[PDB]
Amino acid sequence: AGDCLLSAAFIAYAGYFDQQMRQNLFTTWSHHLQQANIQFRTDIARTEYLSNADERLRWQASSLPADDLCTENAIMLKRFNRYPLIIDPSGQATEFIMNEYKDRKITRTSFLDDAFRKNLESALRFGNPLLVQDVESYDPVLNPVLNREVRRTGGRVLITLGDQDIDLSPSFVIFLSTRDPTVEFPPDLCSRVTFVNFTVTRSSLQSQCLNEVLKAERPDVDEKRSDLLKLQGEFQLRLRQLEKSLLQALNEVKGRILDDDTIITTLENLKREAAEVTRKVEETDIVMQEVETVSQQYLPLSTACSSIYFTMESLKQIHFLYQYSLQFFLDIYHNVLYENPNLKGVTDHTQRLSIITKDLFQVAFNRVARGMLHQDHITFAMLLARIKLKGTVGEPTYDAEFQHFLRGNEIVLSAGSTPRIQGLTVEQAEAVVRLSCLPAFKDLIAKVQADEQFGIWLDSSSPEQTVPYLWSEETPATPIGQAIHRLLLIQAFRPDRLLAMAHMFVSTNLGESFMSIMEQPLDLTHIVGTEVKPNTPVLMCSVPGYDASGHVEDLAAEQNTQITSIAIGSAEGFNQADKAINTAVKSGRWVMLKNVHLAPGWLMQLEKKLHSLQPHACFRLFLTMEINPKVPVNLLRAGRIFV
Amino acid sequence: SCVFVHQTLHQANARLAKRGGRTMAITPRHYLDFINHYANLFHEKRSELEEQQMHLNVGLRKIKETVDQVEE
Repeated sequence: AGDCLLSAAFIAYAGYFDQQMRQNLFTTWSHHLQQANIQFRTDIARTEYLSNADERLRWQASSLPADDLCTENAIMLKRFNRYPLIIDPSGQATEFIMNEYKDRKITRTSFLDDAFRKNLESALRFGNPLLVQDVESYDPVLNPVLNREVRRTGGRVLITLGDQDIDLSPSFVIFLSTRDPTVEFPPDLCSRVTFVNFTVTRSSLQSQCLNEVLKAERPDVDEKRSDLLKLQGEFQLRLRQLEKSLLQALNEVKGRILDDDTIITTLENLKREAAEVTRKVEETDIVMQEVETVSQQYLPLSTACSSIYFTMESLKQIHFLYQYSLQFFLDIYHNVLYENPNLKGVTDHTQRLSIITKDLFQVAFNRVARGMLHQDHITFAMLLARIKLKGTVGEPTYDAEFQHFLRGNEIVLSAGSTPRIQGLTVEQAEAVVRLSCLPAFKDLIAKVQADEQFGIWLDSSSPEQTVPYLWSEETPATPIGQAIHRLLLIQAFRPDRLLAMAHMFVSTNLGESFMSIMEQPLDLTHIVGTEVKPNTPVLMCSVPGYDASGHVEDLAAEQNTQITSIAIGSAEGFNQADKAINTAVKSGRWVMLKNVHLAPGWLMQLEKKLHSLQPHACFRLFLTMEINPKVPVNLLRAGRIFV
Repeated sequence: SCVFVHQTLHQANARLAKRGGRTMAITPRHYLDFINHYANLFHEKRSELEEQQMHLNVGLRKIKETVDQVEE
């Protein structure tokens, strides 16, 4: 009774809140039930109570992310009373629904589409699951069906739509989806439909990456972790069916008054199977250091992955061209765990985790920086360096040092606060007195006064290479601590070398060859060969005064691939591009679109068409473009950027 | 307990609104949906578990029959 109460409370409610809020609500309900002694089982999980093994495996085959939030969302999607409203900024929910309902030939439809009403009536007549990818422009014709106003006239279930009456089919289900996670809805909407949030929060992506690394790397020990998954699987099934077969043979009303009844010995096998289930539960108890450890060894990896991806999202603030989706980071993750030559000859597991995280950082940087201006490469490199520094456990967190390094200029000074140090300019003196606020730099002015090599170092071409020892610390510092302290010194002293010393700091953090790939030109042949999907177009966004056609032409010629190059100048260009792409989808040849920035709406239409299309594996779409804000954000999110 | 669940959902919505995050109104229609889901889940799980329980009780009565058999 209590377990069903909690299950239904979680099903009807908690459909919009994130993982932390859902857990808080569940904890509050469980605490209240405990106070009233409503006996509810605690060992069971919400993801398991309402789900079956066959359904879970079908969802896995239907490409359900392993995150427990997504499993709960699938559970709510399966059983409901009001038609769900899915919010999927990632975009995984739409493909999950399509794969799940492919057998029922679910038809896609958009509210903006004029044929939406025709698709709706077709779904009602035939009884087909229907999906609408946009509901922000809500059309109120669904108010009656959402309210389920049904009139039972004769043997007919009849729905009043507008001024027409349409027969209803029980098999018909309508699914509402929104791409925007920031949209607000009128209260009638949240009253009429239930919410199924698919927003990928920090905890959500953290758990997803943890499960992905558990499955991909450590695969037979992923089955050692799934010893918990099999304890009540193919294991307890044998116990229960052995009990029921024993019941089948228990009294067949045969051999009455017979001293021969060895069938009792099969209860020994019953006890052995029950003991197998219970001892696998005790293996889940051994998870006090078994699977909790398989999880916590990769916990830094998953935390770093979440931090990396949210840095990747928030990178859109510094420039309109830096638009990256979940699928891009997931492709990065798959390329790190799979098809990685660095682990071909590597078997040790801790070292495999170490090389995996190193290659994760390296591949993430080498994939992001290709579509990033050269003036911003050091920014993302420093962000990744900070992420790795936080991840590693030995080093101090260095919050105060980084906070000062970022917010020194906000500190207010006075005319008398500057002691007018000889050999230093006024702005330099302000920097000295400001940075002396740090406890490690309190005696800095004395070091300025005492030192005599300051004159040559301050005026040297590259002071960052030979920064002297000024900060005073009672204990020897880590190389990273020395690097950040010298970075602060360079910022306060010779800000012109700040970028170079940032390069050195990233080198100390993430390896001396972290940027070594950047100096080399783009290896377009490998990028277009593998690691890119045929559906995803290649974006070559060049600044004014430069074209990217030559590099892709050389690529096509050297691969001996026939490529159709067309320019976007007018409607004739539109028709030629459409015909070329339609031919190349099935033939597999390459097609180039030049100066695509001229038509933003046509670009949006092309993105929408590309999503629906099914390109051949050899198909590659190159969109050379000018870097202007007129380009739709959706294409940038749905394509690989190369600046 | 169900009433308290609804009240805490309202309180959580109010707290989320105070924090500044996006919130959606909770209507008594949500309470009706919760009660209906509770009814459906209770019926289904009780049906399955008690069918198995009835099988087990019939088995126990048959065990008593076998006890009588060994008795005579």
